[PDB]
Amino acid sequence: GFGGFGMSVYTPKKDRRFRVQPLPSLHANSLADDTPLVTTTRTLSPNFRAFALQDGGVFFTHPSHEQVMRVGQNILAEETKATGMTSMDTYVNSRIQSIIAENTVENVALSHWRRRHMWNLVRTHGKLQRHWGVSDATK
Amino acid sequence: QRRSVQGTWNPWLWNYETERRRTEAPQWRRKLSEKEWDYYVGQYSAQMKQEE
Amino acid sequence: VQTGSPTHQREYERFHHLPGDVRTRPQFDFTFGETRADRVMFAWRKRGDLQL
Amino acid sequence: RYRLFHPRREAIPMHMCPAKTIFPLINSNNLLVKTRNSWEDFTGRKEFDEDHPLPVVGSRLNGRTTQHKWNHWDQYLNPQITQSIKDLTPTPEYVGMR
Amino acid sequence: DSFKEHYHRVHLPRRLALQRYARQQSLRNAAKGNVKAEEV
Amino acid sequence: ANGLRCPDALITRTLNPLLNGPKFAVIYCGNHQYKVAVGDVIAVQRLRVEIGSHIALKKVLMVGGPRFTAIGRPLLEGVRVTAQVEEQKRMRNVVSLFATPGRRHVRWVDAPHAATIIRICEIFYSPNVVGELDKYKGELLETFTPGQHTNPVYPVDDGYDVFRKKDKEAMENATTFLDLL
Amino acid sequence: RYRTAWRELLHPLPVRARKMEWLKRDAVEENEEILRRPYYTIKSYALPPAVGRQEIRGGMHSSHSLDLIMRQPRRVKTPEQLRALRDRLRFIGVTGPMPQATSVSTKSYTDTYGSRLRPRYPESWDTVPPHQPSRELL
Amino acid sequence: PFKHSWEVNRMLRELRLEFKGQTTIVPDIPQVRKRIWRVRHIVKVDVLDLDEAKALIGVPEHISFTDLASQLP
Amino acid sequence: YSEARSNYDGTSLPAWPAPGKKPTYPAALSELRLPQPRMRKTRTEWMYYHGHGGCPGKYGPSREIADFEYADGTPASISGRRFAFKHHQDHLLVQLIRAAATVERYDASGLLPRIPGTAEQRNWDPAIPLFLDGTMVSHVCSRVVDERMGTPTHTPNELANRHEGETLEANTMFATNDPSAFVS
Amino acid sequence: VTRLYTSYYTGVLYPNQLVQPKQRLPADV
Amino acid sequence: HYRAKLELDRIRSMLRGRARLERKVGLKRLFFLMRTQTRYRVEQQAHWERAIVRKNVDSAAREHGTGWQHLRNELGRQNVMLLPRSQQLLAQYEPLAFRAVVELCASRIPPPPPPVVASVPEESYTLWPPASLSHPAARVELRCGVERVLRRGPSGLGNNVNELIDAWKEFDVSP
Amino acid sequence: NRADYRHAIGVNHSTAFWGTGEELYDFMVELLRVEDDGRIPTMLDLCTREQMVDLLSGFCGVMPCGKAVGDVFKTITDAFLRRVRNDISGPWSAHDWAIVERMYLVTVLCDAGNNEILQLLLSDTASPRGPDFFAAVSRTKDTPTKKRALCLLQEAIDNASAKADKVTLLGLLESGSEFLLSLVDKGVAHTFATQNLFDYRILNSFLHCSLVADRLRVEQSVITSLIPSSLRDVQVQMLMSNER
Amino acid sequence: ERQFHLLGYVKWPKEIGFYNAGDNFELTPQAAYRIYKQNCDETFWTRLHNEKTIIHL
Amino acid sequence: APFKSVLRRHKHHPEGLPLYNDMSKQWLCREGERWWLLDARGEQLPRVAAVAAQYITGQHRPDFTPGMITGDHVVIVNIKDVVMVGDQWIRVPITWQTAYPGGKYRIRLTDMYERDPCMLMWWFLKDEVNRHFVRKLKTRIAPLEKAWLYEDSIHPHADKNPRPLCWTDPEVKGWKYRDPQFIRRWKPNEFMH
RNA sequence: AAAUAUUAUGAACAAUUUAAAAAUUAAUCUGUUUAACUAAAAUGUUAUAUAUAAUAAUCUAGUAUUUUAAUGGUAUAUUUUUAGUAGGUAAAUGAAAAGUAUAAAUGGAUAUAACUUAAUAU
Ligand SMILES: [Mg+2]
Ligand SMILES: [Mg+2]
Ligand SMILES: [Mg+2]
Ligand SMILES: [Mg+2]
Ligand SMILES: [Mg+2]
Repeated sequence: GFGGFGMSVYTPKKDRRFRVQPLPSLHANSLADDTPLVTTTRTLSPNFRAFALQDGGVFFTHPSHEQVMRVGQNILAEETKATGMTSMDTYVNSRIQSIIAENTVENVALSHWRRRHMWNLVRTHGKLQRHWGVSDATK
Repeated sequence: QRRSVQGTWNPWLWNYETERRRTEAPQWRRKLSEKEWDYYVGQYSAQMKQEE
Repeated sequence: VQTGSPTHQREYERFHHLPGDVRTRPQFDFTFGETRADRVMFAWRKRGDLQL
Repeated sequence: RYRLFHPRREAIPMHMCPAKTIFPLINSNNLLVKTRNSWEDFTGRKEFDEDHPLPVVGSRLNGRTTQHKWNHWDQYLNPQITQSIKDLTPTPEYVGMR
Repeated sequence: DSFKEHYHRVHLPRRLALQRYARQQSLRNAAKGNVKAEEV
Repeated sequence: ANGLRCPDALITRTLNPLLNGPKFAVIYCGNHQYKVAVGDVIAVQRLRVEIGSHIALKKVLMVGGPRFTAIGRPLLEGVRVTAQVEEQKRMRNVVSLFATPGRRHVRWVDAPHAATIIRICEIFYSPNVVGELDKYKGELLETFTPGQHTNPVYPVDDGYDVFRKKDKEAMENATTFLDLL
Repeated sequence: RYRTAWRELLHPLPVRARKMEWLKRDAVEENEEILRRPYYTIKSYALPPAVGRQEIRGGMHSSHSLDLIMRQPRRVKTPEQLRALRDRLRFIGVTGPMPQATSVSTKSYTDTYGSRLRPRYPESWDTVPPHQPSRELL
Repeated sequence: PFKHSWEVNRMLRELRLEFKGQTTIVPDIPQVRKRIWRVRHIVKVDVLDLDEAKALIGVPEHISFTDLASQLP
Repeated sequence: YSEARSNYDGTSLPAWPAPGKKPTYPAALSELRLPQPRMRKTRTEWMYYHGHGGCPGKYGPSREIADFEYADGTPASISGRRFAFKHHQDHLLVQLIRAAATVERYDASGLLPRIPGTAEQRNWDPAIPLFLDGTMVSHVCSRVVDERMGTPTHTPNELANRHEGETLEANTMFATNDPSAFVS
Repeated sequence: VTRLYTSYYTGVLYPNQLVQPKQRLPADV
Repeated sequence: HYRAKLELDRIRSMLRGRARLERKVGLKRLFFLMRTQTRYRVEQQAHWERAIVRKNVDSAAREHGTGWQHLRNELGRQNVMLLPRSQQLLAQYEPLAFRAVVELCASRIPPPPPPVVASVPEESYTLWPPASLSHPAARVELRCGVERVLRRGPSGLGNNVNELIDAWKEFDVSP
Repeated sequence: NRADYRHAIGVNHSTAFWGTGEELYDFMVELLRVEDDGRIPTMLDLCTREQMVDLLSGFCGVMPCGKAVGDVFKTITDAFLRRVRNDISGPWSAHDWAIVERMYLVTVLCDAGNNEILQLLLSDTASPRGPDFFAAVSRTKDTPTKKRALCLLQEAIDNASAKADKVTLLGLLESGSEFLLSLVDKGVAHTFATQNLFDYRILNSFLHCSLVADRLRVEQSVITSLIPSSLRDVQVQMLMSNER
Repeated sequence: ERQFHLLGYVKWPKEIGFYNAGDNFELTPQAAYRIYKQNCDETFWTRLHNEKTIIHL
Repeated sequence: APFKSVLRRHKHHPEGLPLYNDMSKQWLCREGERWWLLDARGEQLPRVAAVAAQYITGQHRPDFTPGMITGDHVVIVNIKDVVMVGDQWIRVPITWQTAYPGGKYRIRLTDMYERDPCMLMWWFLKDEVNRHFVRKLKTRIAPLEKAWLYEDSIHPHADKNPRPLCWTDPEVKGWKYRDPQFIRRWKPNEFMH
């Protein structure tokens, strides 16, 4: 500690910044000069292919965003095909499909359409029952 | 303006990707070959002889 | 120096910046149970005729 | 770490400033010296091509400038511009009131 | 609200939901056409 | 304008159609790094260029797209990123108020950060590839085969680790596809 | 080991600070080792300059090309070649007259355009010429 | 440098080192050696022989440094 | 277009090995003379290695390469800071050339001694072998600095009282010839 | 305090650095 | 004594209550606010901002199996020169590019060699004149300059170097 | 939070934590989960296809999140699918088609679109699609699906206009309004709306909007001539107009 | 795992032996027969070793 | 100018305190949420609290913004099987004081576990959250509700399909490893051929 | 370095000393404020609770068991060794061509004492 006996103490403001997570250490792998520190090997690593450029750069060829999303959707289907899809599973599947096929931005809440069309789910038995295109011309 | 040519990060982009190996790993529930049988039984017998 | 709650940082760890017995955990602890009349929380091992 | 153990030759890399920057003809048997002696002798920005002039975007020292009042040299060189009593200013050694 | 007050405010609905989930297993039997009380 | 060049016709014909479409470029300019696209507008520090002038950006750190990514170390060569200087003006003023509580002296420093606003008109890339590069072995492959994965991967499950946290089987045993086919 | 167990409790710095202090000590020792070298070194014309060097191995360093140049054999083999190369060395901005041994019709740039006049240099980010040729005269 | 006595600061000024993180090039004369020895706990020194410097910069071997010094203004 | 130069001439080493051959890797450990402790190079050390002195935006291509150019290839103009940086590079080169010329003239005049180091360094460091057989206020300041920094410690007066002019001689009865005693 | 100019020193802004135009011949002559 | 009264009187609308009504209270409030905001911008804002960026990049790398520590050290080794802001922009808007960078860092690809010291050609040691031709080193440098001209960008000058070098002959008038 | 909050001092002691419909809903979902345990759904065998659609809608509405439970949703959807597969060969009518369409709408609402029902409704011709079909299709992002649904909507509008069934015509007009808003190509959406005369019919359907409906039908050409081509830089456009 | 490797036990393949439901180290009959065939004539082998080999078979 | 009203929602008010999982604000988002399943069997309580808080506060997402409260839900099970190294179950206290003199409670982790084992996890999660979000109240409270603590493996979150959360403990150091000695294998051409 | 202006901000013992209090019951003293913008940036407070130790038995003192972290080895990473833009320079003596009036319908010369004065409002 940097306190000491003669030196006076002060109350330092606690550091509340966001800290990076610690990483596992590998002594020999870190001391070797051919092995990097980062060790990432995942499913799409063989899809991420490397090439050498004449100017010293590395040219990476990868599957597209839609292809990665489709691989994830196939994995989700393979997972849920055994015991069936729950509500969260079906929601995530529909969300992945919409992200794949949207080609645009969405600025409205996902529940607004359902809150507006809840009259299709809830039924009214009285004289005032809303149906599609209800108007005084119909009645 | 905030735009993305490849596509913005979403929680289900790398969600179903998991850690892999760079080389084939020997399985614990693995049918031993004859050389593996010989080697492993020799190691077991060597430690047995030391203990005895 | 106080930097945390009694759960994470113990009371005797405040003087860790000082050399000597304050960097060791005491032998006696009176924090649990009936509070001391003079509010003695910890007591280190007797060093001869002196006890901290 | 802040205690870095690297050859201090790297602290001033000469990879982009060889001897040819000072002596452009050093690879031949000539020793014509061409240096920038200091930062003071900088004549200013100059257009490389007529088709691409430099912008007129003023600086503070260039824009925050009042209008010119005729001084002693101007009034002595041309007495026609001495038209008001405010031109008859005292000696330039006089700064002003305390 | 204090620590325990906040904890109980958050968890008492969750405790009641857990009790409902427990009684769901008892209601499983009544839907089978065979009602049997809890056997302790 | 976006023609890929490589002495191997197979890899040339395999990687040429993957450079089509829109691209993004991570570019170094004014001691700042920007991620520009084919239509966006950026505010860089003041450049001595008149309004309505077409300028090319030299320092290019990265050129990528929906199908590729060229990681320049440190910079890339052969990239044509042309933009047009739309504006040159002072940004929102930042006021610094220096007033020592002891003495009687206050300083009001205005800082309108001068900046050039430029819209990126076009981004073109024509690289020169040397050959297929091995990631795990680290060598330059003399042969190129798009049908086979250069570096395959294997599941992390050997049965020896008892307390290994098991994920779902569908994510633990999942093979990828072949994108270069 | 009561004295050692008591001394273990006495420490003005944490472990990381102690490691940094020891790195500083190693840097000071490196400075002393570098200062213990002789002022000059007797070499030969033929042998490469990196022959009598007194010296984390197997990997490439930042001075790789410099070490290659130091290891390759010297390009001036004899003092005869040295002087035969140095006598043709010519100085332009030198103070004093210069001979006309080879050609007579060939005039100097200063002889043609005076001393106050310079060629219009292309001024760009890549080509930075010596502005104000009058500031260079002491 | 200013964290130390004025004498170490004078030695560093003679070495032309004014602030932390500054780099200078000096000869290997005994005066410079004595200065570096006195400030050997605040500086890091690298050595380059004459041939090594001739290789580091783009100058041929038949061209010494005295003529270059006489040429530079 | 785009420019990428790590050198003044644009030349460099072959970035890629021959096909099918093992590549060359830089030294991952920090260039510390002692074999231990072994420490991986930090990011700043890697920047120093690759040529950007310390931080980015200094002494590297990110600063030397032009920031932009016109679409018709026309280069930019010379900034005042660009001229100042050119003068700074010239100043470094002039420092190098003048130091080398000073060394050369000292060697020609014979002012370079045959004994390494100064007298203070020889009296302090035992690893060195034994070699036997105008104004004046600034001058006084240099003299007092020398008087204060020459001898950091004195021989105790119980052995040799320096007030009487008594000095001790080098007792090398238990010395060693090999430098390993001080190296190891 | 004197300045050693060891580190990189940015130039100063002085009116002598004004971009002087070029004398053009009239269009008639 | 200057207190920026005339400048700070315009911004009493952004305050509320007694500071907005009365002039002295509002001037004191705005003076304190500007001074404290200047202090924060000078010596505290950058720490928080760069910590946010570092945390975002660390989370992006942890989603791929590495961390900020190894990622930063290996970016330094590979000599990519991507500021943390650009790394965050790639992590948020170009995940494929960020993953390609992570794959480059994790692979055993040899980083680029260090910069090369400028070397002097062997033609510099040629006795010239050997007793109206150019110096051999000067001709080599002219050829290198022509090649460097032709390498950067496609142009109508042509890819040939000999016919471009022999241009003074094209401009020459045959006697 | 009179029902979700409760403190020990004695606030909301009588209004918080009522088991109003907890046990009833649990019994109602157990009556459907017991079908998987008995392998024969008695409830879903007694239910009619329309009754099954009503039951799934009731569950998706009872759930406060708007989505039914996953197992109940899957069970009802599977039973409905097998019943439709069995009964689509025999007698089938436009009412059954409308039941299928509203079932697909309920699935899209409860956030699991049945691709099988979608392809069935998209492929089976000789039957005009009702408003529920277009309402459900307005949620997806599939360009080919929406391009097919546009032709289906045109055919349905033509069929309704030929049959002179104002009720189904106005329902189709509302659903097609939602569909054209969901479409991404404003050009073709506006062209479809203009050539199918959505504004006139929708206004005539309203209570007092007839003297304005016919006026808009008369003055539609001048309004389209006055509408600008680009809704961007409106200030610059009108400044140029002032200059002209 | 630390306590395992500290006590000094080895993770053998399943074909040799494994810790059964009671965490007892059960040895495969095939592994026992191979151990017998290797250590038939050793000094430490005994009648009890033959009996245990038959027990495992 | 903004204005935070003095008439606030109180714990003693009949309207009561809200649940941030149900509130609808600008800084709350439930669109990209995911459900993880954490198992506390044989894991240390502070480690589990840290790992859970990382996912609860949203720091595990590359689009994390401190002003935006967007975190994934974590169902922590097997709280009764959480571990605590050594005699810390007896030696680690939990202390809190009331608004009364002498109303200071100093209990043990043993007492907290005896009363409710989930209160320990809630306390450690509270500490891990207040480590970064202690200034405001919304940033303090909204994350904590995204933790579902169950001392057993039984939980009603089956419709959410919580994915098992796998985290690697950073302490994997062996502190040394010397390579064993093996018999060298020779080649026939190595013997001068 | 001169010619000029002012100067009262105030310590008692002990130890050592022709060299260093190195006696920690000793301090050897002038604080403290100081920052153009955007980026960059290398810094450190964790604990180890058993080896002259701990856990155990026999007998009139011997012994048994224990898992003894190495002290430069153990990395990387986390807040002050850098650039680009602004921008005269190395920080304390007022700005005004409009009464200084031929100028007379769109001149902002607008001057900027938080505390002793007077009135007013709260
Ligand atoms: Mg800043
Ligand atoms: Mg005097
Ligand atoms: Mg200024
Ligand atoms: Mg006053
Ligand atoms: Mg007043």
